[PDB]
Amino acid sequence: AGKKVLIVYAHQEPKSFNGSLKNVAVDELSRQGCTVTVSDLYAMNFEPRATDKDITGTLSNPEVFNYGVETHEAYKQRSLASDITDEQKKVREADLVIFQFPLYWFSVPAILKGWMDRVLCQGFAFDIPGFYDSGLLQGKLALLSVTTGGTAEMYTKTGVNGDSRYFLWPLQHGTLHFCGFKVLAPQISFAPEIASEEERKGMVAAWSQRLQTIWKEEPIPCTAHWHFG
Amino acid sequence: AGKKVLIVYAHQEPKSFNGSLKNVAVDELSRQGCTVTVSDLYAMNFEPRATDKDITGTLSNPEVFNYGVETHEAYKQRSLASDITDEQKKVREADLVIFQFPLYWFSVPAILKGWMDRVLCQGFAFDIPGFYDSGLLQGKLALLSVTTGGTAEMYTKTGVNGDSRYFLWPLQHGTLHFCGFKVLAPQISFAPEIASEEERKGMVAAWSQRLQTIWKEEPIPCTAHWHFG
Ligand SMILES: Cc1cc2nc3c(=O)[nH]c(=O)nc-3n(C[C@H](O)[C@H](O)[C@H](O)COP(=O)(O)OP(=O)(O)OC[C@H]3O[C@@H](n4cnc5c(N)ncnc54)[C@H](O)[C@@H]3O)c2cc1C
Ligand SMILES: Cc1cc2nc3c(=O)[nH]c(=O)nc-3n(C[C@H](O)[C@H](O)[C@H](O)COP(=O)(O)OP(=O)(O)OC[C@H]3O[C@@H](n4cnc5c(N)ncnc54)[C@H](O)[C@@H]3O)c2cc1C
Ligand SMILES: Cc1ccc(-c2cn3cccc(C)c3n2)cc1S(=O)(=O)N1CCNCC1
Ligand SMILES: Cc1ccc(-c2cn3cccc(C)c3n2)cc1S(=O)(=O)N1CCNCC1
Ligand SMILES: [Zn+2]
Ligand SMILES: [Zn+2]
Repeated sequence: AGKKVLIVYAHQEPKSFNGSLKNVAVDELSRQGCTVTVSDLYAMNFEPRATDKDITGTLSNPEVFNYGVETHEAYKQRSLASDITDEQKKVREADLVIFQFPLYWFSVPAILKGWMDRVLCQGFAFDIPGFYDSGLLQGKLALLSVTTGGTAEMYTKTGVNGDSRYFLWPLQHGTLHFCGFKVLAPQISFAPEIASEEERKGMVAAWSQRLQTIWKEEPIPCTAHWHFG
Repeated sequence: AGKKVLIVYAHQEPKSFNGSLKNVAVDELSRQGCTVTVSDLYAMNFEPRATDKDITGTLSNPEVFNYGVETHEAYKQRSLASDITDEQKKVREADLVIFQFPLYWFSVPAILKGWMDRVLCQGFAFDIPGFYDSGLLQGKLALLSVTTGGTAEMYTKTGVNGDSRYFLWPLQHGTLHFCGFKVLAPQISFAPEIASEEERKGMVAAWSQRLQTIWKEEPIPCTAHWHFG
């Protein structure tokens, strides 16, 4: 009954592997009757930089600019830039937020980092107190769907890149858990560039098939032991 | 001596703690006779988005855009955007790259993430087979000088945030080591916002004193065991 999904999507090319993973999610969730929204960050020319442009209205201290203080105040005063509040609107309504992106330097692309920096402000995504399990986005699900250049075998404890879960720590725990999300297990599509046509189609099909039962899943325990132990 | 240092600086406020840490490195390295350059990312309005605007002229394949391929070919063909090539010139000349930034979501601010995404391109910072110990920036040193909101206690293995080394893994290993940097021990100034006047000046003094002997330091073993063991 009216599950709402937000897909935050960070890829330049609609014919890319990320584009196909994004479209398959839109197709499959919509076929299920879910309500679906996509934030196509590149197509929006989404602003990634945390600057004083993000507050309209009088600054709590215009001689020494403190981004975290001013955007907290602006959030309560409703003087944040509208591109920020447009994203907060999509997030607040969502029951599940999916992040769809290629791994860039063991992390999200900078345009998606900027979305996190600027949308998840204090007052909206967390408060003091009110973080981790008491984060303000508690009750919501989050899911990282990431594609990588390296193979699965390279992302093992003994491979050169370390285990794949090591690079999920800042995103799943430092960010989503901190904000109160429960985190579903990541969807990692390893190395589509060198995968064969069969394997690429398989990776695409596993994502589609997993989405059919997405609402029946349990979140991971987002702990240091899950990531490192 | 005749050593060259590049500081890549990502803070909006000159009077900030990050700003003082940057000014102290300029003063201290300049006093020692070193050659100093600063990339003030916010002052430059540095572009964080990886887009087809990063290639000048016309594209290898304009109908399907692949950022990694196109920037690789653009670097070899000397047709990257000039803001990227300006930064690569400073890096190529530098014997040490210091990054000075507040921790944002267990990572770098998006404007600094964009620097990494766009400047450290294939053929410049790494290639096949040159990566990790044989990355193209071998011979150079790199150093993360990061400030946090959370205290040192919180960033322990059993505290709420986990070991601070957990979030250094994407930056130190996945990025800097991958490109061939030897990584100096991070400089972490924990929680200057809640620290007293005395501890804040002690944190600034530790940094200023460390810069007296920066060229004597041996790099860390940038391994998974250093980060998680
Ligand atoms: C700045 C930067 C930093 C990076 N850092 C890292 C890093 O730290 N670690 C790492 O591992 N990698 C890294 N990479 C590599 C990056 O993660 C991969 O290149 C990216 O994940 C690949 O997915 P894609 O959608 O871009 O590729 P695409 O090239 O778009 O997809 C690959 C092949 O996809 C086929 N495809 C598309 N749709 C379908 C379909 N429906 N069915 C079958 N085939 C299809 C494409 O047409 C093509 O055949 C980095 C890349 C860049 C640019
Ligand atoms: C978007 C966002 C995401 C964040 N994510 C995280 C996170 O994941 N984890 C985390 O721990 N924190 C996080 N933070 C908090 C952030 O890391 C800290 O607020 C930042 O590191 C503080 O350093 P600063 O330079 O901004 O502080 P400032 O406020 O500039 O410095 C603090 C106090 O510094 C005094 N000061 C300046 N110079 C001197 C001097 N020379 N001598 C003595 N005192 C001086 C200032 O005037 C002031 O009194 C986040 C913040 C934001 C905005
Ligand atoms: C471990 C790792 C880290 C970074 C990147 C990386 C960074 N990039 C920046 C711009 C463009 C590209 C294509 C890019 N790839 C790749 C791997 S990787 O796992 O895919 N790596 C394994 C060894 N051979 C090279 C490929
Ligand atoms: C672990 C963690 C993660 C994120 C942030 C964080 C995100 N932010 C977004 C906008 C503005 C601010 C000031 C901000 N802080 C802080 C901590 S933290 O370590 O500083 N944490 C310690 C316990 N009290 C709460 C703060
Ligand atoms: Zn967690
Ligand atoms: Zn390493």
